[PDB]
Amino acid sequence: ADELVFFVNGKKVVEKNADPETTLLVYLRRKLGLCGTKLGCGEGGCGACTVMISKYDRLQNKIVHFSVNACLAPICSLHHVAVTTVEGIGNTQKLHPVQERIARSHGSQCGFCTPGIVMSMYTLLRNQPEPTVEEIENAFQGNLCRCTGYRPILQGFRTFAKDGPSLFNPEDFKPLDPTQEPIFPPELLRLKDTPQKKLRFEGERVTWIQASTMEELLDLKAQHPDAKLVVGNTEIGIEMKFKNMLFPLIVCPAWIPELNSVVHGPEGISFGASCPLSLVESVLAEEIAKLPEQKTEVFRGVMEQLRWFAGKQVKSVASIGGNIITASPISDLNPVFMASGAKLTLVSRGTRRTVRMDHTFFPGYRKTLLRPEEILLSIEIPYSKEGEFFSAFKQASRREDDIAKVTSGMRVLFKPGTIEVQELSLCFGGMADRTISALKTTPKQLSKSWNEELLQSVCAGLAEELQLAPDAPGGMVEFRRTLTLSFFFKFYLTVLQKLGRADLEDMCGKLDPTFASATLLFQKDPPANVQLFQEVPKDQSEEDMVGRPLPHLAANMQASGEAVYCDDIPRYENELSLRLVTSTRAHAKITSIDTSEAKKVPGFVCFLTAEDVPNSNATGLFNDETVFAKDEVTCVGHIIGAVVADTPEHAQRAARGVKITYEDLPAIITIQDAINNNSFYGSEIKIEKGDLKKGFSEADNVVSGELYIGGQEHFYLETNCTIAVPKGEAGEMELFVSTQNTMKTQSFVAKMLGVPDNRIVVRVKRMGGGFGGKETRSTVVSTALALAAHKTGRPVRCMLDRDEDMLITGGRHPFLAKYKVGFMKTGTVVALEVAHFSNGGNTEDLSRSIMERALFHMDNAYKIPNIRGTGRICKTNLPSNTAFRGFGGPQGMLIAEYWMSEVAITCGLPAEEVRRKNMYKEGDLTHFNQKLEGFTLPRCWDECIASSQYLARKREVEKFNRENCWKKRGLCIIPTKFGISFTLPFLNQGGALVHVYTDGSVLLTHGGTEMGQGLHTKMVQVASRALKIPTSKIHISETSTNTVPNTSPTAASASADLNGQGVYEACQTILKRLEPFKKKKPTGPWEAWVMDAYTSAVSLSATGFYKTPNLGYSFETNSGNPFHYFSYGVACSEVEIDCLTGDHKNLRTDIVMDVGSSLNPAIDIGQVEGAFVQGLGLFTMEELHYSPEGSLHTRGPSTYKIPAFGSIPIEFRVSLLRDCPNKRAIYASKAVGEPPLFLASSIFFAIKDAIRAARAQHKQLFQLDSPATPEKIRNACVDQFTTLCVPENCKSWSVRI
Amino acid sequence: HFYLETNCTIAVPKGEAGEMELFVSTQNTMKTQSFVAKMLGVPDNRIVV
Amino acid sequence: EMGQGLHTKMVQVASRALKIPTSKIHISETSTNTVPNTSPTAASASADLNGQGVYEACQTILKRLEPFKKKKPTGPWEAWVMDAYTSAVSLSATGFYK
Amino acid sequence: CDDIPRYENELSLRLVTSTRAHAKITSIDTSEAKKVPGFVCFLTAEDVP
Ligand SMILES: Cc1cc2nc3c(=O)[nH]c(=O)nc-3n(C[C@H](O)[C@H](O)[C@H](O)COP(=O)(O)OP(=O)(O)OC[C@H]3O[C@@H](n4cnc5c(N)ncnc54)[C@H](O)[C@@H]3O)c2cc1C
Ligand SMILES: NC(=O)C1=CN([C@@H]2O[C@H](COP(=O)(O)OP(=O)(O)OC[C@H]3O[C@@H](n4cnc5c(N)ncnc54)[C@H](O)[C@@H]3O)[C@@H](O)[C@H]2O)C=CC1
Ligand SMILES: O=c1[nH]c(=O)c2[nH]c(=O)[nH]c2[nH]1
Ligand code: FES
Ligand code: FES
Repeated sequence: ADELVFFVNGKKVVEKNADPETTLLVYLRRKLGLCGTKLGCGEGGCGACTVMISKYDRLQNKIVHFSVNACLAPICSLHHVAVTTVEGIGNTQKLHPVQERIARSHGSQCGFCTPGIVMSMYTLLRNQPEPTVEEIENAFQGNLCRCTGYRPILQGFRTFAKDGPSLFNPEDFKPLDPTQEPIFPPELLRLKDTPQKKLRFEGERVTWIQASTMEELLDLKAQHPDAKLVVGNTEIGIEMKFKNMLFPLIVCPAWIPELNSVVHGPEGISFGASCPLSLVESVLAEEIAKLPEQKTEVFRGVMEQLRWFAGKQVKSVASIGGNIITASPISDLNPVFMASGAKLTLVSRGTRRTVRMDHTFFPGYRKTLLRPEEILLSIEIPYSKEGEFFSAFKQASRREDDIAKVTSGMRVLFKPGTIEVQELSLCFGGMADRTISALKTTPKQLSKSWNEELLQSVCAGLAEELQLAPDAPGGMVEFRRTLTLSFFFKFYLTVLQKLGRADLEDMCGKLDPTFASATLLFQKDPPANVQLFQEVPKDQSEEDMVGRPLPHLAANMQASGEAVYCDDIPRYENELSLRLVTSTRAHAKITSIDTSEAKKVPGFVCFLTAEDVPNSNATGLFNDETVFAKDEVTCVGHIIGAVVADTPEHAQRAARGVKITYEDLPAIITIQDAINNNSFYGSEIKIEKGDLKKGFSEADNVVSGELYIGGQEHFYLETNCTIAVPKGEAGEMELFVSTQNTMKTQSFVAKMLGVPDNRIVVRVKRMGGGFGGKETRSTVVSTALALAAHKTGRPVRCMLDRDEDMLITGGRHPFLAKYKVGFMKTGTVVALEVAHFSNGGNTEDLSRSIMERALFHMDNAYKIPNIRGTGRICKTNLPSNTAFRGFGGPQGMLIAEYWMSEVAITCGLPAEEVRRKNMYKEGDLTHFNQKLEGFTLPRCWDECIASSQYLARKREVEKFNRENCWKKRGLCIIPTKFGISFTLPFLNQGGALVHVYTDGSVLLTHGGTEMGQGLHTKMVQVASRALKIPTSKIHISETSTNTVPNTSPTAASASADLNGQGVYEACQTILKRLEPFKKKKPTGPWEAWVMDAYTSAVSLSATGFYKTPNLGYSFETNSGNPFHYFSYGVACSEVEIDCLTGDHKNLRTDIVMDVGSSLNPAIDIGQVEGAFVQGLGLFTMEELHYSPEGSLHTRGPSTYKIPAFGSIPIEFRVSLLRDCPNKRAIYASKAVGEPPLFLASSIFFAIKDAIRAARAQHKQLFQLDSPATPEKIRNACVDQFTTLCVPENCKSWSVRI
Repeated sequence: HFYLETNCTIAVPKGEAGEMELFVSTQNTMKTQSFVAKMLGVPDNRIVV
Repeated sequence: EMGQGLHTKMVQVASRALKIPTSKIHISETSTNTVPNTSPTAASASADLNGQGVYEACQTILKRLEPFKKKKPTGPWEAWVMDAYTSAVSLSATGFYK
Repeated sequence: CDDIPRYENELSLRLVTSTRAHAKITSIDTSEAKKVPGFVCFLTAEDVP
């Protein structure tokens, strides 16, 4: 047959024309309208698309439940399963416990990741109603969250665990009743008796055969060896979606019993090639628990790799055979199968052979020695023998769900009773274009004794045998080489210990006890968290919620998937899809465009270019950007045009058929390129104070250096999205947009169209994150789509794929700084000169303002009497960089702390004392001559240093480092000062509009947009206090240019300050109008006053407005206040580094933050944690790599590694400063969004302390650029291994920009 | 009356907090709003006409 | 608007009140979330009532612009408006009449 | 109003009215209505929230 039949949320689906290219995600959202399931990445990384599958498993004879990525599941793989989405477990009328707990525990901010995390937890509970803490954490290896900093999610869900004034009350959570879960569809149980018949599905381009038997599979593969096997689709889906490969015939063998069986033999365990890795895991775990240790060495090796192998969603469907045959050079399994000589059975029609994985199995890149007509039946994973030891190793950029830089299986067999080597196998991924054996090094060690000579022989052989070209794919050549030796070292030591336990301690020797920690398998203590904040006054009304931890108003709907983001809006029946076509050259003339292939794609409508722009092609904040490229392209990612088609699928296909011919022009890529070409945005910016010459002459010491700071991709979980709806009259258009800047969106659309602003309406209900990346760069999508709507007269929609968004929309500015600091032997700083350079990319955008804010924070917390900072913004052929939470502040302040770190080391004084004695005091002027009033930073410092027990912990750190040779701890406490207000004075304004309807209910709006920061929640708290009515009577629906005009972007942490005042004033106007009615009826309720005013013909509508007073700095006179007030905070962080791998644990972080009298401590603590964790990514994990020709390599979660659940400080404590009202902002609060981010530098400087200790163990003022990744950490821990592994020019994989 | 355009409503539910947007051929947005809100049992502030 | 040219009349009124051409003023629609608690369009009264409403909202805008008008009594409307915006003066107002 | 494009998921409503000046409703039978292709539901007083 050819009907596809499955269930969704208990409802039967019969699809008569299933296309094999249709994913479950697309089917849920577009065909069934169920938009709770989200698109976050399309490549298995983020988990936003997580759903549960149930089926009757014929082989285990029971109903099973597992999670999958809907983004990678072909619907054609889902015949006779039952899908459950977020909508299927609960809704706001009756929330599932999982939904209730994540909402009420403040575990949903932007809400875009909530459904997927809900579904991971839900599936766990369906499998294990009493999970451990460890199991809960493991449920989310495949889920990403950019907003929360993960703590609240884990803390909320800990309430489910067997072994599990406050922010939430677990006692109020309703209990779990598993009898109340959805029935397994009865029809599927009845169908379980029918034999499986082969199925055929035919799409636009692809034919899918679901084979029921081995005979049908082999027959098919003999007659069409081109038939592409698909099991889990976790490779093939990526190949199709991102590498534009098309396999017009697919066969899915997943149903076939012989590919799914598990057989225990005398030599080991045989897994059918279609067995999911989840089943390999459960089977090997059981065998490891019950068999003798001596037999399970290889099994534990496999398990060690599978620990850091994707998450539950991927492992549920990813087959063991799929990994083997894909034959990526960085397969984590193939090195272990090669090292252990695992036995593979291959079959075709009439043939059957058995082979041992060795070097010949992989004859070339992504090749195996299978014949075209052959399939893998099974792999036998062997028992270990007496005297046989195994280790597996993986080092990536992040532990969880990452691509290995190096990965390895290592096996030794000893001649019985001896420590003499009978066999030795060292196999590696990530060191060549295939999985390799060290076949030249290991023969030489046969018959040697396991000793220091063997260790040194093997390392010198590995350094010689495993060479890498300077240009090797993946770069990090020094690190990779170093890892092969370091992994061998760990294996060497581990084998010593294993010989020890075999009673051969006398022959091989004891392990030095300071070496023991080198061999430990990665392990974390359980998490411990503290949140401290201040109770409101006893006397405060229970209806006054200002200062209370009210949950985000949309949390319940975000948990239920009912909250609507832009792409969740139903399409109009006549709606069209747009796809951008972007430059593949950093700098070139466009010589011609051929759309001839695009025109052949079904549903193609048109290709828009600069010629189609009705009015002006000049856009961007400083009017230096094209809407569409005209004559030349100036970055890889520069938008040339836009395809319009019926569907996103046809628009993608048509975009690929737009062929562009270029002639290259000289490209300026790097900051150095830009300096050498005098390529900058405007003139040098400068702040200077005192006498630099005096100060340097007086200094006991002077230290000079440089620091490089890598950029950052926002990774808002919802990408850029616009719907433009033309109204057919008078140029009128309405746009629905994920943007922080409705005003600029409106302006830019209207100028492009040549219509007045009054014709264009921009609406924002909410964003799934913004973080600065939607302050301006959203408009490059909005303008394109508006033009399409204008041209066609039809609604048009575009949501960017993650790869497109990451390429086009730019990021945080990389900075290069050159510093010189003069200081006394006491640690007192007397002179500082810093030259800052940023890489701005190919339009100005906000670059100059970002550099201003960097210069405004080059002091961080420190009084420096003689100081000069300069900044220059580099104009380059890269995507334009823009706002990112911190807006230059973090870069400026890292530089400050970096030279400060060197001051302390040069003086030989404790860093905390050196920072404290340089700290400003109350009443001091900054370098830009602004007075520091209400300076809470010393209180934050004293509180943090005491509550974190910093001094006592320093003693423990020193002790650890004296007792461990190959792991080291570091500990650092860092302060911050962050100036609050836009650097551009007039942007410090906001407005609101309030209506009171005659039922007494209140509809409020203001200029701010909700992006997960709880702005609407705060404005409702504010309005409720101001009007003295419950929050329940006040509602905010959305943000719109036609309710509040001329709004500033939701930016600069200031939006609660600005909109809070506007809201307060609007409310005051309403109260003044109600006064006479309140006087006449002082008891009678709100509703009576309102009705009385109405029937007395009194207006119940008012605007409100605020501007921040007394702002305006001059660079010429170094006078006037840029800022209204400053935020203050301190963080102390502890780390443990692995000196052999570069990995590290974030052991503990303690934060004390001044948020004034918090409007909402639940939201504010969430902003502290979320900002802190983004900073943790900036400084330690997140790295963008570009080709030498300026092409971004890093375009998705596979390569771009944001913090994972497992990344956060194990012990994570946050205190909001008590008794610190800030009376110049709304209800004495302070802004919170950006200031905490820089406090993650505490982790950077803790790492730097740990490296210093490692360097003393095995050059003072060593370099540590940001981010301090495993590469940078490992390379800086110089030792006997790095020595053996250490060319211009010489082009390499990537260039530092 | 024989208005050439007869009575006509489109109601668009937003799936959040009872919110609903109505496009109506009416002289009386206020009573439209009131009457819809009372029938559904939601506040006036959820209903836009 | 039901064919009686109410929006036409309100644009004419606003243009006089503000002293700018009708071309610079637009009305898109009527909505309960821009003006609440409205009487029906009835009793022949709607241009009388809304015209006063419109006139008052326009007077509020004028009062807010007058310092910028005094400092450039010739400079065009567009310069007064942009000056007010960059001086962080509100360019939104309600109006009402009974 | 009716010139506005329909959403891809938009439904259509038709009122059912009395054919009597003054009467008790003794029963309502929707069996024939349920057979019409595309039928979703029949709303009555009991459906009012
Ligand atoms: C988010 C994510 C994380 C990942 N993490 C890791 C990781 O840490 N380490 C790692 O090594 N990999 C990783 N992978 C890669 C991937 O998950 C695995 O390689 C997976 O095992 C592929 O199996 P599949 O059933 O999904 O393969 P499919 O994509 O269906 O097929 C893959 C290839 O194998 C072929 N094939 C499948 N079965 C057979 C058979 N029986 N005979 C012959 N050919 C066959 C297909 O024709 C195809 O070429 C990751 C992938 C994703 C999406
Ligand atoms: N998406 C995810 O999150 C994860 C995916 N995987 C695997 O990662 C793969 C990534 O695929 P691709 O990006 O196409 O990369 P790939 O399969 O080409 O492997 C890239 C790596 O191979 C090595 N390599 C390739 N050529 C080399 C040479 N000439 N010299 C030295 N080393 C060389 C380098 O280690 C390089 O970084 C996926 O197909 C999947 O199998 C594994 C872990 C996580
Ligand atoms: O001074 C600022 N101006 C901005 O426009 C902005 N944007 C942002 O994210 N932070 C800041 N800071
Ligand atoms: S959208 Fe499927 S994992 Fe990200
Ligand atoms: S709340 Fe998790 S990505 Fe936003």
